[PDB]
Amino acid sequence: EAEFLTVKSTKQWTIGTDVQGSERLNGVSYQEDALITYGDYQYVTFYETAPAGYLNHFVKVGRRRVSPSVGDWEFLTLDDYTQKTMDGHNMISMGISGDGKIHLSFDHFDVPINYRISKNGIAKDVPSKWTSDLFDPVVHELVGSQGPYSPLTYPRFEPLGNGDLLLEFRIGQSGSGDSYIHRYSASTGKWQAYGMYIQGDDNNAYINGLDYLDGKLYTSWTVRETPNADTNHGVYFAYSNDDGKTWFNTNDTKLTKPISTSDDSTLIWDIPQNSRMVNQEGQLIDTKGRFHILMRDLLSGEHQYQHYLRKADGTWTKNAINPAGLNGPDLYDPRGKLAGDASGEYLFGILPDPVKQSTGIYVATASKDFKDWKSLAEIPNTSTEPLFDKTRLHESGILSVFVRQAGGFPDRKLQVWDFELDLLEQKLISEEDLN
Ligand SMILES: C[C@@H]1O[C@@H](O[C@H]2[C@H](O)[C@@H](O)[C@H](O)O[C@@H]2C(=O)O)[C@H](O)[C@H](O)[C@H]1O
Ligand SMILES: *[C@@H]1O[C@H](CO)[C@@H](O)[C@H](O)[C@H]1NC(C)=O
Repeated sequence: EAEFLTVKSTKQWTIGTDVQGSERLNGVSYQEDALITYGDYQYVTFYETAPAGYLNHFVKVGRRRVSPSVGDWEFLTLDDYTQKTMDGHNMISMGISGDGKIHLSFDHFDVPINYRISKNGIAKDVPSKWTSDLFDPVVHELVGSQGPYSPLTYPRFEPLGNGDLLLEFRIGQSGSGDSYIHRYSASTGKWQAYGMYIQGDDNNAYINGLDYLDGKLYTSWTVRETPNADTNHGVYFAYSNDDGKTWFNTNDTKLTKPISTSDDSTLIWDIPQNSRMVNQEGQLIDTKGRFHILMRDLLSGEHQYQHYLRKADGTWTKNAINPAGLNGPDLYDPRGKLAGDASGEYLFGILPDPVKQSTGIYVATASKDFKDWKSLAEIPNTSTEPLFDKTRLHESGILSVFVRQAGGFPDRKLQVWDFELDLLEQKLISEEDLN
């Protein structure tokens, strides 16, 4: 008896034409999140150019039934708010709370918060007409909470276990910024300020994501000294037992309410500046409470993706991810993600190849200490930082990935790729070959 995680089927949809420009303006590493399943429906958000004709860029939201059968994508366009900042840093983050309300935050680079929410719980009480008037107008504050809401970059949403939704983001800028958390009550529709949880000391933290399991909130970050990406140093870790009010390091030592970038009690690996480690890559809490970080560095003597593992007993390991035919990325190459199956035995590396203009779905196993990376699938013709649907992977065993293609405008499309997983038990029965 042995078990193998397998891809039963592979399908794709082209959900739009990518926006014109030199910069990547869809499918970017720090989007949290872009593709979300809530009950029977999958939701996606991305920027599209206005159909008439080229100046205006709008937030677009798709939904499709994914249960109990997969239906067609349909779209609404939020054509009341044109995007002021179409540079590298302004991508959409989307979240869905336990009252079925859909939250959007977008169009940020050191500007005041941009936020909007559905009038109603449209993911719980599902409307049949999918139109832009489902969403309230854009606001620059969080009702019931307090700023500072400026200068804001990188809205990240994290659904908690009780229907509530965290919103996290940087205030200040590159090489001088603080990180704040706000909590939405699904129960009241009010935000409360959890305040500054990381204080920059003439630098800023860049978090890899927010992960939640059994009452515990996990995060990991590097520290950036200046606006130049070469000036990232350190891989840090902390977790909260009260959804981001109170924080503890890997040794379970409680921390000062604002964590300082200067305090190395949170440091879990020494990575100096100019190690070619990029900010805002990937992390994961697997369903067995093991914590993962995806970064990269050239420290081994080669540029390679690095897997940091925090084994449940507080002990850390670092192991390069070098499966056959994966080109190791440099500082400015597309950033990847880690996903986990419901069982918690199978770890997926969703790793864009820096040369091949494709994204690899690699799998490793807890049994073999996550050192057994196998190529399981490949998304071809991508120039993207892959983003996936953690809810749909957990509750349907389907790995659903938002990608931006490689190539020029207008050939370059936005797509969703669905890899139907099949965990196979193998019985090998010895049988008679005798006369
Ligand atoms: C590596 C780079 O980091 C973030 O963008 C930075 C960027 O380094 C630079 O223009 C300046 O530092 O502004 C940005 C900032 O204030 O954060 C983003 O993660 C980019 O996608 C990434 O390329
Ligand atoms: C605290 O954590 C670091 C790893 O982050 C480790 O090197 C050190 O041994 C730990 N110290 C204590 C007192 O547990």
